[PDB]
Amino acid sequence: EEIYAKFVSQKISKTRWRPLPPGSLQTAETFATGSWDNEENYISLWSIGDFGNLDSDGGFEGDHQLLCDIRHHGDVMDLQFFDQERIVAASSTGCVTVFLHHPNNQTLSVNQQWTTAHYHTGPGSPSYSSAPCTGVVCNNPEIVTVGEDGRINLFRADHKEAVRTIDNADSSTLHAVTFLRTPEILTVNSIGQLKIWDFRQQGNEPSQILSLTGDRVPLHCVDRHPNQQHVVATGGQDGMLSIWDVRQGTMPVSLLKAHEAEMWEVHFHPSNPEHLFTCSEDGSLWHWDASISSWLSTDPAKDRIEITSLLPSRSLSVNTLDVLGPCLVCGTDAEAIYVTRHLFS
Amino acid sequence: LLHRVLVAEVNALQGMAAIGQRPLLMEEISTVLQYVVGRNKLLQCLHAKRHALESWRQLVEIILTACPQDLIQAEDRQLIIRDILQDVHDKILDDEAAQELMPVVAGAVFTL
Amino acid sequence: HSLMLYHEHLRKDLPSADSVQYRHLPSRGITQKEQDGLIAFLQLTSTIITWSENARLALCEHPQWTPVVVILGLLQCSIPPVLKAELLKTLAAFGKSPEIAASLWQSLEYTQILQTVRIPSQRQAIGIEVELNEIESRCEEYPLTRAFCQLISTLVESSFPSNLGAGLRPPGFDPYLQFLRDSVFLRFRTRAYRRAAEKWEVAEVVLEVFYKLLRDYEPQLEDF
Amino acid sequence: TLLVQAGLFDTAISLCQTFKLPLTPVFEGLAFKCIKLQFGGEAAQAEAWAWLAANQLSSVITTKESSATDEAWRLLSTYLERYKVQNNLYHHCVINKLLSHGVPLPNWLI
Repeated sequence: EEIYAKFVSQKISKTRWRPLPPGSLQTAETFATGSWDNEENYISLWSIGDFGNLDSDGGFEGDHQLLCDIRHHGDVMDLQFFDQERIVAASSTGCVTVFLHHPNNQTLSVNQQWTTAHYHTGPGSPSYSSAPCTGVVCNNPEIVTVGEDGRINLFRADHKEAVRTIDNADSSTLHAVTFLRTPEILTVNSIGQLKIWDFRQQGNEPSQILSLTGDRVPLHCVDRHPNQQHVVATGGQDGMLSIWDVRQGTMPVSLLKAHEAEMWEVHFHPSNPEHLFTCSEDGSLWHWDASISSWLSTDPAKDRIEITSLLPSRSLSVNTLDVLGPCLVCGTDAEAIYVTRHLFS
Repeated sequence: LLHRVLVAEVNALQGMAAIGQRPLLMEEISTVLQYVVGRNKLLQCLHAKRHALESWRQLVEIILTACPQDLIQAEDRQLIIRDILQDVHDKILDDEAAQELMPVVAGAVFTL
Repeated sequence: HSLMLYHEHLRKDLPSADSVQYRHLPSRGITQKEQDGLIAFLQLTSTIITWSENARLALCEHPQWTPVVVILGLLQCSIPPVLKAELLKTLAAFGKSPEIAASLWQSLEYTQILQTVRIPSQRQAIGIEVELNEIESRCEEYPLTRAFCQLISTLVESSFPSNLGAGLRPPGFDPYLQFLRDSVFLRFRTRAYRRAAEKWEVAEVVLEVFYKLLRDYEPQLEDF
Repeated sequence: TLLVQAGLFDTAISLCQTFKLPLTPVFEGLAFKCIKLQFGGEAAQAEAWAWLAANQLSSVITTKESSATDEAWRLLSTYLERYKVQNNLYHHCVINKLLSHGVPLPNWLI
């Protein structure tokens, strides 16, 4: 069906759905966003407007209603839900912040904050320099983050300090991070590599490394298939999409062109994961259907992936997406958000 | 359903004695269930005999009400009805004859 | 006695945390010659108890062999998933006798080989919900989860206690159905498979359990 | 161990008395017959009379509310009151056998 765009008069760097109650029969009712490149950046909670109704006096109540906000510090580099009331966000300040929604009040608050999670160092004094925190992933009650400092941190939603830190896991920027298994993560970098880390190991060095062959394509985003802990998808500086089986050598299994630019997020569908979605600095947003899991076929001219642009035009950059049941949302540099309640009609 | 219900009571009898009598209670459930299979055969037979007699009566009454009088003549049409009446009577004048048939039999004897 | 000795040894090398320095190789792991011999004896045992009623009872009743407690105890240890699969099949052949099955249901719930009691501080799950997603989903072969589905597939036809899990959690079956539905079945088309057949060998043994659970259930007003 | 599996418990006790043997397997096995009864469908309750009548319970009139499950609890109570000389071990045994099967302890046993 048609897609309900909204201007919000801030650039949106990140969007996320509110996690549904286990065993409910609701659609995705609420989403959260984070902003970037303002004089003031914010994190906001929104409801999807109800296009089903008019009352006697003819008003269009079908707007994506703002529930509540809170002001941020720096740019909102990455964003994720932690439970059904708490959210975690990264920052250009190297800060990591946990927030709490108050349904009885319609407000946000801070819940906990790590103001120096990421920082660059220098010769012999604790006059640290700000390092952008680039990505965040949650495994409640646990949390992991990456940054320009090449640091990996492990944090906890009951603890104030770091549970573990790993400085200089790269000499370049680390961009994004995901959990393969609860003590076992994967990160991506400025070189064009996937680095795998096990918090059980007492060294700081990586448990495994994967790459492209020689020429450097920085990898900006990563996801890992919901019912295959060994299948990983990454997005390049060029607009390539790479599918990996982390058990089978050092290279991707499947290599596809997705954009004419930097690909900013990639996601498998949380219930339908033979479906995939991607956004980019080429101004486009795409759906991919492929229904061995079809993502691991070495000949996409035999086995299918059938591919749809969800936007009817190209905008200023699409930084982010999220998809939950039939609902999809994306966020842009055109100071705007796009939402559908239905992706299968 | 009858087996499930009778076995539920042979679970609900919480005692000493019931749990020595349980074999005989399952054995008497077996004779009750066999009698009820007999009752189910009887009802399906009394249906089938009566449904066949109703189908036969329907055929006879079309031969009489709907076939042309120039296809069965004034004497052979009478002999056929005189003979059918005598055969339809004796099978209900015999005292083993099922009473469920009498509303079909008298219903035929009337049209005949 | 060999199974009790392996249980006694494997449960004693357990890594006490403070011991962070240069260990040697632990020369106490079962070698393949003992593994494949234990597999042959478990498969012999499983055939015998699959047939003979007398041979399920007169092994479970033995106060010095206690085979259910030794086998569930070995399933908690870091042994290979193939040896765990033939151990689970030996339980699946034992669980034909309803007296054994009723005690086995309580023993499975007590041993958390599927973790029904998830603790609010705990990040990693424990038991077969990790081994399926962190061992079998690396090998691309699924003997442990298929043997667990086969264990539940016997233990439904010998029935389950209505009070299963009481005092530790709400009573009843649905935590096992959540694993079979939401961790096995809804995840059978996602996973990769070294055996192109095993994608279907997994589907058989889960849809059998669901079929049995809908065959023998008749609706009652208390369900509502 | 064989008499305990059959359920011939007072002759197993008589044999423990002629050979000094510990009554612990008798108390554990009677508790395990009570556990099998406490989750037992009606065949396991028909099976029970055939060993309850062997344990000489002939001094009880068959009142028509007498569940087979609880004459087994009554026999186990009577043995825990008859054999007092070592009574820690036989309560510890029965309670450990009930708790290892998740069974709540009877009001009289506590």
